[PDB]
Amino acid sequence: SGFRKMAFPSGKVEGCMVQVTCGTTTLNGLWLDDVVYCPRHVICTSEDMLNPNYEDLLIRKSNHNFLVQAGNVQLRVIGHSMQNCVLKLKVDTANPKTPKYKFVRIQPGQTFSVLACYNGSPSGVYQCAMRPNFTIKGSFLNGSCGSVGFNIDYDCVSFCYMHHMELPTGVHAGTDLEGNFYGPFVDRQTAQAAGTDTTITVNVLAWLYAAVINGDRWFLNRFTTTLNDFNLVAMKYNYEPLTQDHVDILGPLSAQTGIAVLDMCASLKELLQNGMNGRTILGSALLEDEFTPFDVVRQCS
Amino acid sequence: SGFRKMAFPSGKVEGCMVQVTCGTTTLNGLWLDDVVYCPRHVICTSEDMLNPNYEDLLIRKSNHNFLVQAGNVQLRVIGHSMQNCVLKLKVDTANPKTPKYKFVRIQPGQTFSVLACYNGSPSGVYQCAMRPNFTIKGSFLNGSCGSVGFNIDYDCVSFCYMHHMELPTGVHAGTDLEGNFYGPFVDRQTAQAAGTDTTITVNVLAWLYAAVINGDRWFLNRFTTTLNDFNLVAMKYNYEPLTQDHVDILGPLSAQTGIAVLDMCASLKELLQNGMNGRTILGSALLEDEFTPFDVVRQCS
Ligand SMILES: [Br-]
Repeated sequence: SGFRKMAFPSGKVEGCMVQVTCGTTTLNGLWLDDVVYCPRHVICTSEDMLNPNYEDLLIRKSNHNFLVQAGNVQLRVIGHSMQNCVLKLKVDTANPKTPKYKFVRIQPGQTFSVLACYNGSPSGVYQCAMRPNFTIKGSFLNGSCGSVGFNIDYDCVSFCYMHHMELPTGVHAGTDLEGNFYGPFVDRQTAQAAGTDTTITVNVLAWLYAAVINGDRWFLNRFTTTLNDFNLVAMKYNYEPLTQDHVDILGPLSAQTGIAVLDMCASLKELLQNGMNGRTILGSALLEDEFTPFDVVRQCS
Repeated sequence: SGFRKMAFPSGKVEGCMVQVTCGTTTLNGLWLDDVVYCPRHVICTSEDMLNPNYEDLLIRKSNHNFLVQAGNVQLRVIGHSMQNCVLKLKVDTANPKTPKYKFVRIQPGQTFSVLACYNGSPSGVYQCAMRPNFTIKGSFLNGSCGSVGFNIDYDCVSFCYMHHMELPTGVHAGTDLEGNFYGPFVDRQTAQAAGTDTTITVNVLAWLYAAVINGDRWFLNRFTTTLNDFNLVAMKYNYEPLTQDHVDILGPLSAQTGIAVLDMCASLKELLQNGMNGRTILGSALLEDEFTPFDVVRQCS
C-alpha cells in the first residue's frame, strides 16, 4: 500500500554525469560511450546572450577549450560538433559505466525522473511530468544546466530530457537528447514565457484508480457519464479532452478495480463541480495529474 | 526555482542491495563489507507468525539454509547471528561497492530517502518522513521487506531505516540498522496499529519559508505572535509544540527571507484558523510537513 511520487533508481545515470567547462561557464554533461552531450549554451558568454550565432561561436572553439572532468579524471576532448541545441564532445575514453540506453522524445502528459546535478555531481532525484505546454515544474538552481531526465525499462535507460533554462514563472524548459527543444522555447535571451497550460485528464483518472486501489473510495458514485458529456465538463475546467485511446489505456486499472472508466469520469465530474468538501485523496487536497496510468500500475498491486 | 520532494541519488545504495532467501521466503538484504543485513522475519514460516521464538528458529538454521544473491553472483554465507530484529549474515566476499557509511537512528520529524526494492532489485526511490508516531507513509508492496532508508552527507551514506511491515492503516513500520524498531511495533502478528499522529510544526514553517523563497507570499501578514500564544493554537490543531531550538534552527531561513520566525508563526496561525480560501502554496492545497529546515536549505537558493 501507499502511493508516492517515485523516481527510478538513479545509479545508472549517476555514472554518466560529468562536468564540462568552457571559458568561465561550467555545467553538466552526459557521458555515454566516447561522447559527452551538453547544452550548447556552454560556449556562450553572458555578453553573447541576446542573439548568439552558435555556428560562429563554435567555429572559434578548439578541442582544448573544453575541460571535461569525470569525477577526478580529466577526459581529453578529441572532437566537437553541434546537434541542434546540444554539443557532442568526442572524448578519448569510452565511459565504462555506459548503460544500455536510448534517446526517446516524450509526449506532454508523460512522466520521467530528473537527476538534478551541479558541477557534474548529482544532487537529488525526483519525478516530473512534461506539461501540455511543454514546460516542466522542476527544481533547479544555477548550475543545473545539462541535468537529465530519463525513464528505465528493464535495464535500458531512455533519456528524454536535458535541462536548459528557467522561464519567468519559475518553470523549466529543455531539449530532448537530440537537442530539439520541447515547446516553443529558444536558447537565447527573449521575453519567452510558458503558454497557457491544462490539466492532464487521463492522469487524474489514473490517480483516482490508484486511490481506489489504496482504499480511498469516498468520491465514487453510482452514476456513469458519456465520453461526450464528460469532455464538455473537461473543457469548462481547463482539462484536456479524454479520448477513446485514453479509455483503452485505463482498461487494466478499470478491470482491477471493477470501476468502468466512464463511471470514474462521473466521479471526476462531481469533484470538478463541487470540490472535495474538505476531504483528501491519497494525501492531497487537489486533483493530481502527474501520475500516468503506467506509473500507477508500476506502484499499485 | 521550484520545490519538489527530492530524494538523494540512490546509486551508492543500489550497489548494496541483494536478495536473501530462506525456505520459501525471499526478501532484500543490505550488503556492506562482508556482512548482509536483513529482517529476521526471513527465518519465519507463515505458520510461525503468531508468536515466533526467533532465538529457537535461528538455532535450527545453518549457513547453507541462506541463499544470498548479488545480481547473478551467489554469495556464500559463512556465519549468521541475530541483532535485535535484524539478521547479520557473514559472507565470504566483501562488497567491492561498499560506500563510506554509518548506521544512524533518526528522530520523528526527520526525512530520508527510501530505495524500494523487490527480489534484491531496486524499483524506485522517494522521500519519506519519520512521523511523530514512528510510522512512515511509504509505498511498499509484498516483497519489499528489507528495503532501506538513508541520507547522504558528502560521500557517506547514513542508513537509518530497514523496512519490515505494513500496519492496518496502510502506513509502514521498520527498524534502524541495528534492528531496533521505530515505535511500539513488533515483528509478530498482533492487532498493533499506528498511534495517534500530529503535524510536524517546524517542518511546516520550513516549507512556508521555501514558498517565500519561491515567490509564494500571499499568506504573509504584518502580525507577529509569541511562542506561547502560537503553541496554544498549535495544540488546538494537533500540531507539535514549537521550541526555541526549532526557532533557532529556522534562523538561516528567517535571515535569508527577512521574515522573523514568530512572524511566520502568525501566518501559520492564520492559515490554521481560516484555511487557504482556495489558494495553494508550492502547488499544495494543504500544509506540508515532510520537509525539514535542512531539506529546504538544500533545495532553495
Ligand atoms: Br494538496
